[PDB]
Amino acid sequence: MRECISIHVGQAGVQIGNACWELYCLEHGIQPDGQMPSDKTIGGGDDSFNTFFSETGAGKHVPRAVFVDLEPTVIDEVRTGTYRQLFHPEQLITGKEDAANNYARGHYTIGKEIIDLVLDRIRKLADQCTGLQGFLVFHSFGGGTGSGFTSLLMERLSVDYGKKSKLEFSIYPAPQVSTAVVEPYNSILTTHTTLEHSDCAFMVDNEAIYDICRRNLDIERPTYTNLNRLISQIVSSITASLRFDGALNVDLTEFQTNLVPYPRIHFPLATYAPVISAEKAYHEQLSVAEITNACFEPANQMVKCDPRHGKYMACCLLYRGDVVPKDVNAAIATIKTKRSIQFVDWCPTGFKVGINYQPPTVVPGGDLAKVQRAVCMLSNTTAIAEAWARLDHKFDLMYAKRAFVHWYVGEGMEEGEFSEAREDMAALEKDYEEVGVD
Amino acid sequence: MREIVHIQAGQCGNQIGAKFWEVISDEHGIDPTGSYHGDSDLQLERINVYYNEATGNKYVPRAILVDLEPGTMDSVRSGPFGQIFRPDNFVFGQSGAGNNWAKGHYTEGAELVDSVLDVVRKESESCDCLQGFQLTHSLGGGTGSGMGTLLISKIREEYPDRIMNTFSVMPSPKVSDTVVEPYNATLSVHQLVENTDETYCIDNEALYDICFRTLKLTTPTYGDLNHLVSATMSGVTTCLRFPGQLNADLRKLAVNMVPFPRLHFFMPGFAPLTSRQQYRALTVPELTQQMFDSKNMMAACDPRHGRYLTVAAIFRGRMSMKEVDEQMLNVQNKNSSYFVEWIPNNVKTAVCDIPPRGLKMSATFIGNSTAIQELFKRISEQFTAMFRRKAFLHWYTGEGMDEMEFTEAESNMNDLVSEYQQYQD
Amino acid sequence: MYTFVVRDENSSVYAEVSRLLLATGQWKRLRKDNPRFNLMLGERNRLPFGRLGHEPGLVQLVNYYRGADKLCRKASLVKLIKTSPELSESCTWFPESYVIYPTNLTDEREVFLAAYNRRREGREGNVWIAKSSAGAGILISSEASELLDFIDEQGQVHVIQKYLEKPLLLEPGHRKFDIRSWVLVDHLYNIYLYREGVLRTSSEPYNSANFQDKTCHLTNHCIQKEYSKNYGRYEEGNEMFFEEFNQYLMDALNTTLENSILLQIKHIIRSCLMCIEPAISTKHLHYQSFQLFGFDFMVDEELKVWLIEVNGAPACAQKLYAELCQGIVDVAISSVFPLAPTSIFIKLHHHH
Amino acid sequence: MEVIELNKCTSGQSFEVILKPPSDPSLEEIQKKLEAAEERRKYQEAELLKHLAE
Ligand SMILES: Nc1nc2c(ncn2[C@@H]2O[C@H](COP(=O)(O)OP(=O)(O)OP(=O)(O)O)[C@@H](O)[C@H]2O)c(=O)[nH]1
Ligand SMILES: Nc1ncnc2c1ncn2[C@@H]1O[C@H](COP(=O)(O)OP(=O)(O)CP(=O)(O)O)[C@@H](O)[C@H]1O
Ligand SMILES: Nc1nc2c(ncn2[C@@H]2O[C@H](COP(=O)(O)OP(=O)(O)O)[C@@H](O)[C@H]2O)c(=O)[nH]1
Ligand SMILES: [Ca+2]
Ligand SMILES: [Ca+2]
Ligand SMILES: [Ca+2]
Ligand SMILES: [Mg+2]
Ligand SMILES: [Mg+2]
Ligand SMILES: [Mg+2]
Repeated sequence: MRECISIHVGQAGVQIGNACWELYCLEHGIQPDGQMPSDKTIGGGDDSFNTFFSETGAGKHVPRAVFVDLEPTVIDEVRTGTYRQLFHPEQLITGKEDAANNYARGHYTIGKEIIDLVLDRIRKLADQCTGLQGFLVFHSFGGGTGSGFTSLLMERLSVDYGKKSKLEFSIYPAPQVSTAVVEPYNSILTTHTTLEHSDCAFMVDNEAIYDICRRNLDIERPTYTNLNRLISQIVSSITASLRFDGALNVDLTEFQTNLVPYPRIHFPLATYAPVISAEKAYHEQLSVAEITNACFEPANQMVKCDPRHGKYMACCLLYRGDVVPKDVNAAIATIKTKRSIQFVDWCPTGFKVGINYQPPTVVPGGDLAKVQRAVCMLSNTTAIAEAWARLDHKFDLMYAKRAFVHWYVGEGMEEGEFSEAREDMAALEKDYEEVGVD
Repeated sequence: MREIVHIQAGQCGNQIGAKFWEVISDEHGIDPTGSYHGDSDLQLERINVYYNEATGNKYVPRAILVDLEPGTMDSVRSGPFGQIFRPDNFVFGQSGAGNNWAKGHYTEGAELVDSVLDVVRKESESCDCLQGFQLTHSLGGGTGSGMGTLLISKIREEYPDRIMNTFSVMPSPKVSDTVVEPYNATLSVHQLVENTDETYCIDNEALYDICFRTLKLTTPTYGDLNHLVSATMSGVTTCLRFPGQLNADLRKLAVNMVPFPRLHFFMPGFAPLTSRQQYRALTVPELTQQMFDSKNMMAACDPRHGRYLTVAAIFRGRMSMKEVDEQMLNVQNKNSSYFVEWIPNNVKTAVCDIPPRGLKMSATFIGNSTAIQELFKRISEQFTAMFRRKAFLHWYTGEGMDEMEFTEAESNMNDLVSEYQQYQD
Repeated sequence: MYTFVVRDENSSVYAEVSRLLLATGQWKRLRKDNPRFNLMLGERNRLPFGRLGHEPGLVQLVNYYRGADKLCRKASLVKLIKTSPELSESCTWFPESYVIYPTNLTDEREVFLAAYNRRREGREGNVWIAKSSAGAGILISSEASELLDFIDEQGQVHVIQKYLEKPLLLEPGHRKFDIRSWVLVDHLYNIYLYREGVLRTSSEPYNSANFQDKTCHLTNHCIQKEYSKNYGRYEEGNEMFFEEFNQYLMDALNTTLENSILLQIKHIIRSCLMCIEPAISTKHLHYQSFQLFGFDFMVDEELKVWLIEVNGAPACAQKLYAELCQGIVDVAISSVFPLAPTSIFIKLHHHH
Repeated sequence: MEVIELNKCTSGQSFEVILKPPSDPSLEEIQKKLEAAEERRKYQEAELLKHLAE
């Protein structure tokens, strides 16, 4: 057994992290007080769920997580919420005033004065790990803390934990729930400085989660709680292999080995199905082929884009529920004869399949209905570069006039860092095109 | 606990500031004695933003009342909510400023400024995390204009990294007290361009026209004009006084509204505005149509003459947030020629469940429009009509000023106009 | 009030469509860089499909199908036909073709020579043609050495296909011709065939003993009006329309345009568009697509129809701009953005 | 359509299907960047105070 430390930075990171650990507890049978009746080894043990939960002599199962926000209001909810008893005060870190949606403020001005305290709290959790694998970092692109402080933290983690893997769960900005006009600036600034420090990053476009909640869950105006509970199901599907007995993606290194043959191109597309409304009278349960086929529909992708017009470098199928290999292969065969699935010539045309018999757990009173089987497809497609193109365009529009730049320069950042970050993105888009187009 | 320190200076500044604390004190359930008597927890959620909490569960506004003569502040103290202000927070002289910017900024005001800063310093020393300051004042007089901008300069010196916000009443010949208002206004605008992060331009002519044409008030008074300002100040500060994610604090608001440091002068708007057919329900399309109509704007500048750099909209009341997004997108998608295309998604919309007093719902509009240059053009032309003959300058040269300082203020404001024009094309 | 942007100033078709849209008073044109649009008349090359369908509250539609170039490229079409089981290599309505890369750069050189040497030995007609999409650059010859040598002198991908030695000739004149069919595919992937076609005729007598002079062999409108001397002799602008052509088929061959030619044309259009539907359909996509296509057919003396190529950004006959452009607005644009017959198209039903 | 590396356990199983075969900055450098930006902030505030002192 090897431990995984989760880090949640900013409002998005914290609130998403809160939804995941709620789900993790319900999946492993852990109560809000940290008690786990099924755990027969009191105060220890190297079971699969121990990669995310430590144990005290009193039998409490404590998440291996750190929450960081430059403002206290969001993390205060965790301190007084349902799961206030899971975490101890050392794990929850808050400042006094936030980064004001200003990358430079979170990275330089405020980041410099709190980075050592955060590393100190992380070191404590690392000291409890007999074989630390690495970190899972949750954050947004558009926030000043989520963008600016995360990149500073990722740089230091590479320094203090050189041989450790680092995975990201990043929230791509969407105006329908967007807070700031400068979020394209922050998104590109943080992608530039984080790119060399992240081994694998799962981007979630808020626009995609927003429309899934309206289309599939009939939520007219989704809230952050609606978005986060859906996001935590997908996150749970991606991390299940680290928390349960299995043989696929058993450690953080396997995510890179299986999903990222080229380092810079480390943004796999996630696709999830089925998402069924809980208010429905009663749905007709879908089969293995129908949920698998749904993994090739843009409407359930975490990032809206057209994978028919890119190329695949890897593809993982993660099933939960009543699934046997026979039905998986039968569905894949039928999808190869109906769908446009083009792999790069220097990669094998194949699918790594993982099946966990326990169907997805649903939060009591949540929005999602119980389903007998579900799947999450992770595919490294050049089509996700459409999201970089969209973002880089908005950046170009504002930066051409230097709009809002004085806010960044005023926090000590040099203007040249803008163009340095933009040129790196232009190189990223070019890499995708060299790999996907003919 | 992100506290804001409020300052009101001069006649106009204290009369409008008085009504403001009257309106929001009613919204938060605070009575004239400082005791809370609401029925919703949302009222107290962000109450510490504007109110200090004293003994006995009393809420005292974090406000500093400043003037160079006692008259107007004597009225406030005897006014409706006069007892709610901290007695030590009244700082005033006896000389007056005689509508003379030089007196408020250099001579009379200088003698009193240090004592005002002692109170500001006292209020800030009790703030857990001071956001910044908001000042209410006029620009056509002596105290609010001249000493007001002096206060801002010395506040920015002591708190260089805090946000400085103002509600500035711009003079108009149609609602004028003295012929020197364009002099005082041009000298203040130069100060504001340098030392404020956000200035809400309230033009007294726009307020007059609204009271007359739209509200059907035959003979508008300053009191009528101040009703509109109170309501607008309540609308724009809703983001700060209640739970919300968008423009939640002063710095985040500035980051989203101010793409260039000098272009931080906003046109505010309010809806509805009804003449006493006052009980009719107002649909969301109507709120949106009015909110973007020039007749509902208080800068007396036609938005169709320029372009919006950024827009902040706040809807108040129990309504369909879905229908809000639709109508907002419809306005941008039906008039996208009036929004600059080099700032994507520059129109942000916020909702609040608590509506103003006596309204099922309302909408407040905050626009950073290049059309505001028309306001500075009017002032500049009125300034130059007198300055070319050096008319009425002796009032200022008698207080130590030189003509050069006027020439510089003039050029600086014309530069601001040229800056707004280059971004409109 | 709908909004649209123009990003192809050289499009005669959509220049008229934009003109008609404004004439309705219910459409408003925006600057070519304004993202808040309902409809995009996009550029030909490098159309940013990735930026479409991400504007909250705007249903967005574009006049090009992403991925349709597979059908509208000389080399792509050959590769699509030989590799798609729906079309198969034994496809009987497409001339035997091969993809030949210049030697300065898969490649079907040897596969072509084997089929060529087979015809040379069997006494059969061995006249091939070379062409490419990078042309205004065509060569017709019976010797394989000339064809391949002509490609090596160039630097782009070429295609060598069989030259229809027995084309149907119009009388009087004894002259070649081709048929241009306009096909509109809407967002629902309905296939509408414009009722009006045009025959681009050669005003020169077809001569099968001299492929060096390419005036009586290439029916392009620019070649006839530039290098031909009988331009506009038999029909105005070398453009015979379906009414005249049909009457000719009845007086001379005792048959109709519908039975002898149009059935094959409708079958070819369906087969091509249905084949690529799974790859280009926008049925479940965040944006919608439609596109006007120009099919070019050949007719031999047996009244057998062959496909020559498909044009993705075609022009229209001067006499048919009004009718067709109005048809594009009705079934392609207004079907998605309704305004406040006897259709001019022939719906080609099919299974989605 | 070959299935390889089939592993089975009480809680699930995994396998691989092959449809077709194929064809940093140091801690010192970070401190300098942070201190350099903090130095540019100090300079900009000093100029502002110098301006307000005039
Ligand atoms: N899916 C999801 N997105 C969120 C959530 N909270 C914020 N966001 C998105 O994150 C972006 C804003 O960044 P925040 O995380 O709120 O900012 P921050 O990291 O706290 O940094 P500060 O500027 O200091 O507040 C916007 O695009 C929001 O839509 C959340 O709970 N769930
Ligand atoms: N295999 C073949 N057999 C007989 N004629 C052929 C032929 N291939 C091409 N042609 C002749 O060439 C002309 C079409 O050329 P092609 O369409 O390939 O070039 P192009 O694309 O530049 C013209 P356009 O796209 O405008 O129709 C036709 O008029 C036809 O007569
Ligand atoms: N809206 C409004 N404007 C006022 C009021 N009182 C004065 N003004 C305007 O403010 C200017 C006069 O400044 P004033 O505040 O009286 O001078 P001060 O006391 O020296 O600051 C003129 O342009 C007046 O039209 C008021 O109560 N409401
Ligand atoms: Ca245990
Ligand atoms: Ca590393
Ligand atoms: Ca004195
Ligand atoms: Mg925050
Ligand atoms: Mg007065
Ligand atoms: Mg062509």
